[PDB]
Amino acid sequence: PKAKTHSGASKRFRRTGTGKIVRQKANRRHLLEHKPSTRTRRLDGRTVVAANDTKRVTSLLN
Amino acid sequence: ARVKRAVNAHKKRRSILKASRGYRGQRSRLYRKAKEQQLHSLNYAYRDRRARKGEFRKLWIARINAAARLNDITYNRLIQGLKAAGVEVDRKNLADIAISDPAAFTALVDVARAALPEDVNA
Amino acid sequence: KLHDLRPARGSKIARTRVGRGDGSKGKTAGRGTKGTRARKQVPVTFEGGQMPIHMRLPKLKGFRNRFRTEYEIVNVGDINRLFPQGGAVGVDDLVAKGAVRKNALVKVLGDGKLTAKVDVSAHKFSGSARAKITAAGGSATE
Amino acid sequence: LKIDVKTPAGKVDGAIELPAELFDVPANIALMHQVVTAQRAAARQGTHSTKTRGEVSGGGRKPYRQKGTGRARQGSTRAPQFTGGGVVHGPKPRDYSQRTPKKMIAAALRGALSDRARNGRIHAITELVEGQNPSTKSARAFLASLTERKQVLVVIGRSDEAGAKSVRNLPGVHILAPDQLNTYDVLRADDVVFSVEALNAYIAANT
RNA sequence: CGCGGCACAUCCACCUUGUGGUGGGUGUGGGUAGGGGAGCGUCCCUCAUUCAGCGAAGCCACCGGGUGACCGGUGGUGGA
RNA sequence: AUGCCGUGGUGUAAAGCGUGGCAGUGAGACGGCGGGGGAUAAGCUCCGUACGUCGAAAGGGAAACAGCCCAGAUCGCCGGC
RNA sequence: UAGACGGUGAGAGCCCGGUACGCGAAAACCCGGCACCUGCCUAGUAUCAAUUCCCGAGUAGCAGCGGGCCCGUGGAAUCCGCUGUGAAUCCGCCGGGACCACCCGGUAAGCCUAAAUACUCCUCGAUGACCGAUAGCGGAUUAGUACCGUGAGGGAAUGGUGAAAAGUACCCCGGGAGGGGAGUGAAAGAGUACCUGAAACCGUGUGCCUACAAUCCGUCAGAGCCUCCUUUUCCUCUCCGGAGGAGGGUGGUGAUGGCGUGCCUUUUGAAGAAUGAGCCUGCGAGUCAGGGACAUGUCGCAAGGUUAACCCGUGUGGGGUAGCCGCAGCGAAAGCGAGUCUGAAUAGGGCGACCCACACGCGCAUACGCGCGUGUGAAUAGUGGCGUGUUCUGGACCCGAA
Repeated sequence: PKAKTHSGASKRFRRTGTGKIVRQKANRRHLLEHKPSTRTRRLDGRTVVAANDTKRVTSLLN
Repeated sequence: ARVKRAVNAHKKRRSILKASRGYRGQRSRLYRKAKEQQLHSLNYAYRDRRARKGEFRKLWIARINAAARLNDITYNRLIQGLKAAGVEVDRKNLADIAISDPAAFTALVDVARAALPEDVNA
Repeated sequence: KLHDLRPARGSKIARTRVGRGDGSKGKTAGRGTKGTRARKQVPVTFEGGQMPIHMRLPKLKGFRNRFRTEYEIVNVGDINRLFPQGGAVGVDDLVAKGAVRKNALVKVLGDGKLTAKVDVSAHKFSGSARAKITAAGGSATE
Repeated sequence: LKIDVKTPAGKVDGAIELPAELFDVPANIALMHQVVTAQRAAARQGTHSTKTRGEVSGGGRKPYRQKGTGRARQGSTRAPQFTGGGVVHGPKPRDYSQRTPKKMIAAALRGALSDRARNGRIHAITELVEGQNPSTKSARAFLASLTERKQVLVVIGRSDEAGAKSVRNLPGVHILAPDQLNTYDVLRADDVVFSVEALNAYIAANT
């Protein structure tokens, strides 16, 4: 009757200035002590979602 | 608009059961059985169109062979002569002139004899 | 008349009634198995049992400022191509000419040199905006 | 672009012109077709309704325990495979008119009127009367002489003199009002007989 | 392979040198789940026209036709 | 040896890649070669193989015959190789 | 002003009932109209320091446990319950999402209050791209009936002669039913087993075949036998047509030969000794709702598109500019803006802004073409409706438990 946006996946996904959905590359939350800085500037940012996770994510964003 | 699907169905029903007359059993009678048989009849007739091409060829071959061996030549050598002589007749009309004209067929056999090389070497 | 009325060839597409004989779309209508999909429909969330891409990724950082002062912008270069003469404009004149919606607080952006002699009234000018509009002869306002 | 037609006990008066939106708006029969389809659909009362199971009476009993009968597991005497049982995917009381745009509707209308003026089939008239007493004798005379066609539209207006009171009972002749003027009716109608008040206020409201 | 008859795809010469059609050359036309495209038949509403107590539908039979769904003709029945 | 990656040339029709809509499939079988587990076993079980076929492929051969060999059916022919 | 609708032996504006329109009433109920009856005020309203009292109590608050709210006790205010404790009366309390100070809004612990709102047992009026006897109400037919159950409860089936009954007088076979003839009727090829009359199913007759022979019950090749149809040797009675027939054509049937392992579902695999189906006729499964999400085909208009509820009208027609989306992005956000975020830095980078075969004039060039707007006329976009596919929330393809 009026479509629900999946909440949990709109609080984790972000439609950018154009048709890109940017997830958060963040196995970067719990244990950051053994992890070299390299593997954190590897896990610090917002990654455009790949193809094989898009058709569903957008239907989670709607 | 509730449609009352009778007429639409009775069309193909009458189709099957008029193209199914002359069936021994519950096959000219009933519809589903007439349909099972229609599928089998038309695969049979399909297979028999090809099959009959090949089968008439084998029959003509039997006949040409019989008239050949009446002329002391085998069918193999008859064909090899009618090839080397080149008379582009085919087994059908060859068998027809075999039946009606023993004369024309024996002319053909002498043609084939005159067009065999020498031997079983070549 | 009405006996001479047809759509454009390209619309009015044939509906696909599926379970209508094994010649078009036959028995299974497209769900061609005995699986789960063959009777019902698995959601977009469920992924097999492993945490879906909406449970294993982290919620996006930061909050949403409840008091986000959202504006509506109008383009200084496109305010040139809105008013070729100009001379006198102002937010009401923008919504009048149809440059931005009503019920608004306006910013004026700064793409393109505004080469029209214009004075603009609109809240919250940007750097390049005030620069260009005050170099086009006219000035900025509030 | 330019016409006007007579009065009973007269021959000619007026001889007026018409705006651009009545003649040279190109007839685009695709738009007209969609809009008249949406009108047809607006017409439908949409009162088909059948009892799906769950509305069917009774049948909340599972006869014939699952196993041990030799029958089929049935679950309800109102299963759609039964008789009297429910309808599946059946007609329910839909209410279906499409919500077309204002521009599309009006543009279809003025395209149809453009066609009518393009053939010369619009017949603007002063009053379709004998003057005060609604009489269908003279009104049929003046229409079947004013038109010569079979189907007629007559845009009189909210005045009864002999317009939307007397030319009724004439098959082929349907009566409208200068504002409920629409597409399906100008198309269904061959001639479009106006009344100068109707025509002028129509022009004046469309501008 | 020959000889005929359909169909699809690319390609040119073309008609209005993209729509849609003429000619051709080449390739192609097993098919399940499934995907696309094109279609038959039932019934209801409108516009157009048309047949009908001289006989509508329905039914039955025969004779034809379409590449398929299926279509038409004719007679019998019937009586809107 | 093969296979794999690249480049260079010739040949080849949709084959490729990117991006969408719509699916299905995710019980495979045997057969050839290469191997594991079996017992130097299985119509065994599990793998590899730009290997095949059945799956989903009819026709001919194999007596009969899903998987073997020949061959991939657009329809017709009482024509040929 | 009547061509609505329905009936009359067919399809009726003019035969009938009616309609359009107009009349229409005692009494009733009710709309409402005037007079009577009742309900007030015999100035403290103003301005006044403010001398004082009052402004709804086991209530508000606070703590405990819960409910409820988007708010799952979380940090939660506001509100509501139960238990303790338990206030003030305006310089009081209450709220403004803990709380505090200032600033605002209002005065809870009395009660009352039309409208727009939903609703349908009921009567009137109407309509339908609603069904038309397996449908549509379970219920057209004695219907919640008959029957089922102790009971709560469940719960059917069953319509059609004909225009008019003119419903077959009369004889005949029969004990009757039933028929035959007669007659009614346009039709009995409408007989109270009745409109039309399907198929399965059950017979009667007739052409073929079949009692030495296996064979998913057919197909192909095929002799013959019967068929109607016919060209002719023919009879020249052709001034009228077919006989035993020859050529020929469809149609029964088919002696005989070869080929051939039913349909479905499901399966690596089925003719399968796997499932399901005795047969025929009727019914049984992918629908629709939503200014839904996605993609696309088509169509409006154009940096726009569009209205929602609602207001006017009677054909779905005209108003309705709230809102929604498009118009600028970035960032946690403050913010900033064709930039924005990180950072110390733009160095990078992440996200987003921008496109010619040449100009105008120049930076420079080895033939180079990167640069700017004005153009040579640089290049396009959405939004709304309609079909389509998929998806969402709805039983949502139907059927089926324990």
